[PDB]
Amino acid sequence: RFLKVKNWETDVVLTDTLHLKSTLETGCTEHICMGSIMLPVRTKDQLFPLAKEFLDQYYSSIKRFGSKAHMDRLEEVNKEIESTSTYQLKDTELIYGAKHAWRNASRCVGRIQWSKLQVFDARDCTTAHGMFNYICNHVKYATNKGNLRSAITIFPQRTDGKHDFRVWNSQLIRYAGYKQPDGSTLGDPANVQFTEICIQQGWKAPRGRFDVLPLLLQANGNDPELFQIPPELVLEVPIRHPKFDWFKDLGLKWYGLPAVSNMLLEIGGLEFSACPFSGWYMGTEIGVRDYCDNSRYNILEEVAKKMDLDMRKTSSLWKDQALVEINIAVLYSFQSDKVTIVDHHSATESFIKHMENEYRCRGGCPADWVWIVPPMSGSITPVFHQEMLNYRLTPSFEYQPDPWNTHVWKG
Amino acid sequence: RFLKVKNWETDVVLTDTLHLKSTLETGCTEHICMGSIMLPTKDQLFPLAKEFLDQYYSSIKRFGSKAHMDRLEEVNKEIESTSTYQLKDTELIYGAKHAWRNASRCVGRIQWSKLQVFDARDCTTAHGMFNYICNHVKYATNKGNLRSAITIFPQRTDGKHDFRVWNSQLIRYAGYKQPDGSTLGDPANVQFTEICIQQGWKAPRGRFDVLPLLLQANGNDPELFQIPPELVLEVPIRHPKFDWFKDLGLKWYGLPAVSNMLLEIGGLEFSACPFSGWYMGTEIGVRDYCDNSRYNILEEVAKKMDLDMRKTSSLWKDQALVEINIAVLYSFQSDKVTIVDHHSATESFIKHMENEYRCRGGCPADWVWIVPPMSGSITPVFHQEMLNYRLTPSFEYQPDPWNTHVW
Ligand code: HEM
Ligand code: HEM
Ligand SMILES: Cc1cc(N)nc(CCc2cccc([C@H](N)Cc3cc(C)cc(N)n3)c2)c1
Ligand SMILES: Cc1cc(N)nc(CCc2cccc([C@H](N)Cc3cc(C)cc(N)n3)c2)c1
Ligand SMILES: C[C@H](O)[C@H](O)[C@H]1CNc2nc(N)[nH]c(=O)c2N1
Ligand SMILES: C[C@H](O)[C@H](O)[C@H]1CNc2nc(N)[nH]c(=O)c2N1
Ligand SMILES: [Zn+2]
Repeated sequence: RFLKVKNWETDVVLTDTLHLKSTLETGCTEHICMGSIMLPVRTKDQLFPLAKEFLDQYYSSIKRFGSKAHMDRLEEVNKEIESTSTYQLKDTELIYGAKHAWRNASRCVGRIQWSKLQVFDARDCTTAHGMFNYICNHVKYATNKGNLRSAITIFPQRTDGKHDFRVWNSQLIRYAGYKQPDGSTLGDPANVQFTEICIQQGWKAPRGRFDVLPLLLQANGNDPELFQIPPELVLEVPIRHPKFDWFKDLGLKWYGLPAVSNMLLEIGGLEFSACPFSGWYMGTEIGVRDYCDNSRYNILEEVAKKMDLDMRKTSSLWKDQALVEINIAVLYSFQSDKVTIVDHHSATESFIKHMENEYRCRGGCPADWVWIVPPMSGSITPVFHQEMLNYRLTPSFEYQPDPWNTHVWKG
Repeated sequence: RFLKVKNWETDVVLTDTLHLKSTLETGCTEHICMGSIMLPTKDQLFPLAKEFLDQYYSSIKRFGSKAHMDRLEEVNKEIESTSTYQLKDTELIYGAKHAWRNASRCVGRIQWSKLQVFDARDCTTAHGMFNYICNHVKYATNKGNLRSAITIFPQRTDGKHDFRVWNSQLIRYAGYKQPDGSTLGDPANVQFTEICIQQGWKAPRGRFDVLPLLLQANGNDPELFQIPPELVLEVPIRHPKFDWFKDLGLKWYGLPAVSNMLLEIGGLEFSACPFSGWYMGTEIGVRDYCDNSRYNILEEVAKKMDLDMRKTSSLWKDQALVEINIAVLYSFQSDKVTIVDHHSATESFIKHMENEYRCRGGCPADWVWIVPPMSGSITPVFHQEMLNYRLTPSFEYQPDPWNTHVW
């Protein structure tokens, strides 16, 4: 079967066949659409088909489908599963797998970049100290003094679910949040709970507005351990505005390296529960969400006060006006310090070209519109006008519950 | 089967049960989500009638009463005999209000119960349609103090005698392709404009020419009427700070009025049912003015503001956008024509959502449409999970009549 998507700005129509390869379910039914819901040990039995499907894909991609090398590899994985109940990926399969999980990530607007990903194989890691070293090298490599490079570090896969490698941090770099006795929050309100866990595990909190959190790392199912990232490895950008000289005095800064550390990478039925990956920021992630969400740094009022906007009615659009100025400031600062960043116009334009390419060469591009459309100026970006089909391909990145809810403590 | 929706800003979780009464299909499956696709007999009719009358009699706290059973009986009688049936006035009003209540793409539904319904089921000609529509326009406009209204023409019979308003909205500007290669007026209305000229309209050939109505009665060929100019309330657009803004020569109309949709009540189909409320500012300032395929004015405004248009990263587009939207709101407010900003509208809808969860067990909502086309995440709807499903009575999209009509 074929499915069509139309761009309502250009009348360009694309034909999707790739959705035929989708197996995993979406949360939607014929009677209900869950497209805006945020979250909508395997047996040998279920493992071999998953391994086979993956290796078929891998072998097709290298133009060796059906070859003796293909067949030997299938047989070899089959026997490995048969007798050890799991199997190990070759380096080449691991790289391909991690690239494809990104390629298949339907909420990611940055996917034009998917084939340039530096993959760090950390499958020989055995301890939390070992994980700390690997993550430091990843940060330094990815950061590259401002010329950011995409990378992923992949720790040992799940075995019995009792020996998981996990990075407890949600992102490798994030600022502490501290709930005050008066109910106010100092620092980032999104990280309060994790900040409390770190303190409890023994971290000495400086208690300021922009304290980089320590890493909390679990190797092989053991209790997690605390490590501080060397400050010299944490690139930060002080935020200032090209025309507004009072902007610097708000005291804002942000880190350059966006790096997700809480997701699960699935490749051929294998589960990599610690797989931190990084790219570079789109400006709106910081300037719209991190700075302006009511439940985050929430700076809109203070910014619009200083711009002396009329704040007595929402209809003066004071929030919208202050929002644009903040986002100009974030982009200006990163640019001035030579730290890679992309604006939402450029990123969405690139994504449309990427999506069109994928439709030609691949037969589709699963995309989640809710997430792809930027959180400001939606309809003056080309993605707003683009119909998209969302479905689930493997390899994939998956959400997993926070480990403090599930961890069995050794004490 | 009992589903939760969470607000990620506030942590409020609501439980939706109303979705189980959902009837029609979404386009989505367990394998593929189509949330962002714009368009995803006697035997059939009695179940639809029963379903509706059951909910009607339930709403007036008379479920299972003799009068309930008596009506079900009467409608049953009427369908078997005549192959259709007629709604009571009370049923028609209820159904109309509920079609709006069930419109999952509508941010303004806190208002749903204040809808003036004009019963035009006695209309027989296109001249009559015209009279009805002017009266609707004048009632709804109310000298700038807008009131929600719908006018409901006769229901589908055998489908060869449909009433249709050919216009997509009651009030729209003409579009003309030019020798120049460009487009004069609203590019969204070129085709319909051509049909008007084709049908006889003498186009003024200006940038903001109010289109005439093309009305079809009883499946006849459609006829042309100009809405009395004095009933079409328009607003000149000025900015409170940029004195040059008015020099762009921009105006928009005060009355948003959808005329191309099909109202379905108790299985009956009302193919001409124009309805109106009042604008949310972004519809005009973001979409009408700034869509590339619309009036597309961003460049001209940014130039007058002397912004650095050299690089996208200066956010010149975003800056000019906010300004255009400030000007729309200000102009409507200055001339006292009802308008709502996206902050106030979305705040109202969140309150409406909580009322509907508390009082009905849910509220079908389409997040892709509800979230405003600018400043998404600074409105509360951005952080609200929504379930989208189809309830009847409903408004449904229908194909442009010129594709269906045999002359
Ligand atoms: C290279 C520059 C990149 C840019 C500009 C970019 C852009 C984005 C943005 C804006 C989001 C939404 C983030 C949010 O709203 O919180 C996102 C989500 C995501 N991207 Fe990227 N991306 C990049 C690289 C990567 C890389 C390297 C990977 C992994 C290999 C990746 C996989 C994802 C995934 C899995 C999500 C969904 C995250 C979630 O559900 O929390 N992206 N991307
Ligand atoms: C009272 C003020 C009202 C406001 C502020 C309002 C708000 C809106 C907005 C902003 C949209 C999106 C339209 C677009 O993006 O093009 C919309 C869609 C819609 N509203 Fe309303 N609404 C109002 C009244 C009404 C009334 C009176 C009805 C019916 C009686 C109605 C039914 C609809 C329907 C069916 C849609 C979807 C239209 C489509 O698919 O093209 N609304 N509403
Ligand atoms: C590689 C990369 C590049 C780039 N430009 N940006 C990023 C930032 C990604 C990110 C950061 C913080 C929080 C979230 C998301 N908010 C985290 C989240 C939370 C929940 C509940 C569900 C879910 N699926 N996700 C996602 C990463
Ligand atoms: C009552 C009311 C109040 C209000 N504030 N706004 C409105 C705007 C109505 C409207 C106007 C232009 C275009 C469309 C819609 N974009 C027209 C349309 C096109 C297609 C292809 C599908 C589809 N479902 N709809 C809908 C109405
Ligand atoms: C409820 C809703 O799905 C939620 O607020 C989503 C909307 N779109 C998003 N889009 C992106 N890129 N990131 C997000 O975190 C969200 N949050
Ligand atoms: C393709 C996508 O569904 C389309 O651009 C939608 C997005 N959201 C919208 N939202 C509203 N309110 N109105 C629209 O016309 C659209 N268009
Ligand atoms: Zn869906």
